[PDB]
Amino acid sequence: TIGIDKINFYVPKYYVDMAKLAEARQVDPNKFLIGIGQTEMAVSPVNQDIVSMGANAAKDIITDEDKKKIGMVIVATESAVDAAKAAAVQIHNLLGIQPFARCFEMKEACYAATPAIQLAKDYLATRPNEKVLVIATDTARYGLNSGGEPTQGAGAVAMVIAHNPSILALNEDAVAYTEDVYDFWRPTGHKYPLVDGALSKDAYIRSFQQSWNEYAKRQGKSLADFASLCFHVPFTKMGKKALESIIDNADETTQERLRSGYEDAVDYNRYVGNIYTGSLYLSLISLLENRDLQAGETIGLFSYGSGSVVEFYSATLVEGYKDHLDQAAHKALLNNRTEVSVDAYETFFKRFDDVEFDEEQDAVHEDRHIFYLSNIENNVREYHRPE
Amino acid sequence: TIGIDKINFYVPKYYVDMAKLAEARQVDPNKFLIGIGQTEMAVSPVNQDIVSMGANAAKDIITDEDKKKIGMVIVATESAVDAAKAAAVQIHNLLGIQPFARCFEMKEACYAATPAIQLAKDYLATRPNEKVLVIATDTARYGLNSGGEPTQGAGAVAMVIAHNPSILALNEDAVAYTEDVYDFWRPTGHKYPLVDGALSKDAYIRSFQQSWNEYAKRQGKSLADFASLCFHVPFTKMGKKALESIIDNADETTQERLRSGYEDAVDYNRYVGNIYTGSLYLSLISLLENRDLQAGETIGLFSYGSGSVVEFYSATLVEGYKDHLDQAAHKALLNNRTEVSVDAYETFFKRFDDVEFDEEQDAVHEDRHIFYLSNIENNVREYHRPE
Repeated sequence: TIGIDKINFYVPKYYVDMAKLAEARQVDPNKFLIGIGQTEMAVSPVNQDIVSMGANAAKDIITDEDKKKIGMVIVATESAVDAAKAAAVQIHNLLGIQPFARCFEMKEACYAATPAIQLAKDYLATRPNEKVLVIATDTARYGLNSGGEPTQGAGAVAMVIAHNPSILALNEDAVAYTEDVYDFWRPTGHKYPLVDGALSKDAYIRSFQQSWNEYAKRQGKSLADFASLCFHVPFTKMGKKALESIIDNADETTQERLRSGYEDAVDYNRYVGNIYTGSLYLSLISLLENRDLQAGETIGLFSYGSGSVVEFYSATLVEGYKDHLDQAAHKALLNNRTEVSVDAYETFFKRFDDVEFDEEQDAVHEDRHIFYLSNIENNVREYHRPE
Repeated sequence: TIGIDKINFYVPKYYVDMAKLAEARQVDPNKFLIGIGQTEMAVSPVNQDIVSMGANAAKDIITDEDKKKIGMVIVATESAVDAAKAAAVQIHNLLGIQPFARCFEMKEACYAATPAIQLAKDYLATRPNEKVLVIATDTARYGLNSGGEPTQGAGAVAMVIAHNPSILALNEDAVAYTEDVYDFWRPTGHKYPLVDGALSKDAYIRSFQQSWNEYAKRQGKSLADFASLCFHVPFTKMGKKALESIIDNADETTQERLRSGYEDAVDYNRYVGNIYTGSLYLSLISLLENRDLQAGETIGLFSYGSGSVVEFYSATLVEGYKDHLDQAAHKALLNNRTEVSVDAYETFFKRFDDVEFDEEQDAVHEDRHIFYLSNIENNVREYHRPE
């Protein structure tokens, strides 16, 4: 078997409360809390960029020995800080990985961590002693007072792909589906995404439906066969509408199980927001930690990228997997964050746009044990490393 | 075997003469013609973007039957037009490829077409009836009166990766080498690359040397074993300096052969300029068409990406390969271009920056049989398709 051997996430140390954001935007708090289904939104300090976030998600899941065996570092992002230099190169340096490795980004909106792990697996077939590090890292930023605002988030998810994986074996059943649609895109020079509200829902659900339909056909499998699904969601309510559409012709037992699974899967996302390439994989952690799925049960996963590309594939739980998760650390990561007022959130937002350093607002003296963006000099980003 | 089954390139229909550019920049023409070693620079009309260029390079090498079998379309570029939507999605649509395919970009400066074909090959190992389309597409644009100006170029190279390849079998010997260096990069919001002239030469040659050294060690092979090399070059003189550094301890027979090979390899590049991810692969076409290498001989290839990542690998020529090249069409492609004055070049340059349409300057009535960018409306690029 080849698959996910280790998995971790990082989110920044601040969040804004969604009920307070609603109050400031002069709408009912329930519009955000229930209508959109988001409770806390991640808030990015300037000292957390996609590079430091990725490094932080990965640093806890690789040993010194792993660093000798990692043959590729692949970063999935649609929030790149460079048009040429892959963030994977910077992270590879920060992490002290052995030098004979490919480092590059994959890009296709929120889909790109999927080809990264799937091709990482194909790469490993003939290389028994190697591993691959895949990092999804992104900042979903729509703009103050924009339609997309309440869905914003930031974070990174790191996965180690290896032989004899300790968590999930990836099965030989991935199928992708591409349709050229303009639901969401971000041309050069655009700070924030362009969004066609008339297409958002339909494009996302249609990709799920078409990917699933073809999967089911190729595999002779049905929704009933999966212990749970785990799929990309831009916000929990939209994911709920996708789920209900997909399962709408299924039996009651299946429907109830998959609904239960979904609530476990989207729990962490509820307190973070959309992290684009990492959203699916954050949900996967949430699912694996909140639900008590058994060894040998199979999860059905759906990955989406705006524009659009979808992929359905499955992964089977490996005996002992619970021993390789860190529910306690993940709960602490989320719980140890600091709530920031709406006015502070807006200031942080404007500063991020401009990469305006402020060691006091970002409270960098608290960050001695993590990677962070410490400065830019001569157009080169500089990083503080854990002491 | 798995490898390059078909390969083609596209460059825009205009060029500026390098001797005239030198005259306008008030330097000796020989400074460009010999010092840099470039003769004609590709000139981009607004109606050729990375999408239409990629589509044009690919359209001639895929049949209707191929369109049913292509399971991934991968675009390598550091000249993306979108921060989220992969150009691969647009090209997949233009080309009418079957919908159950992954479409995404890979990004790591001028290196990215290499992981694309190499991972395309790993992807194919268990999928006997599939093919992969890889497209390198880029515009190397440094700015009017900039240091990098004389090295500019634009074009795309398409490759079909398949089982039983008709041209080159990729061997099981790729090794990459990553070092975090600031030779060349392009942060968000920067129109043109940042270049550290003190590092350009050294970073490029060191990556070649370190990648080659490790390859030689892993494989127990030497420069003497290769019929020719084929490597990324930013301009022919810099590639010549890299070659001489790499071969400087080799025997006379090897040295003479590899020097001869290099002149064949860089011939097309001399009349185009740097096309970033496609430069190596344009040289490969030039090499395969200009030199009379025999079936069973092996080429040693080196791919470079600024920032930096290098990769050395080999590929072996397949019997009958000459039957799958189109020297005549490629010579016509280059020869049928129109020379444009330095003043016209500058106007084209400024228009490209602004995507300023002009059907008269771009002479679009001549372009009935190619893809081209015809307009942008509501932030969506629109394309004319061959009639």
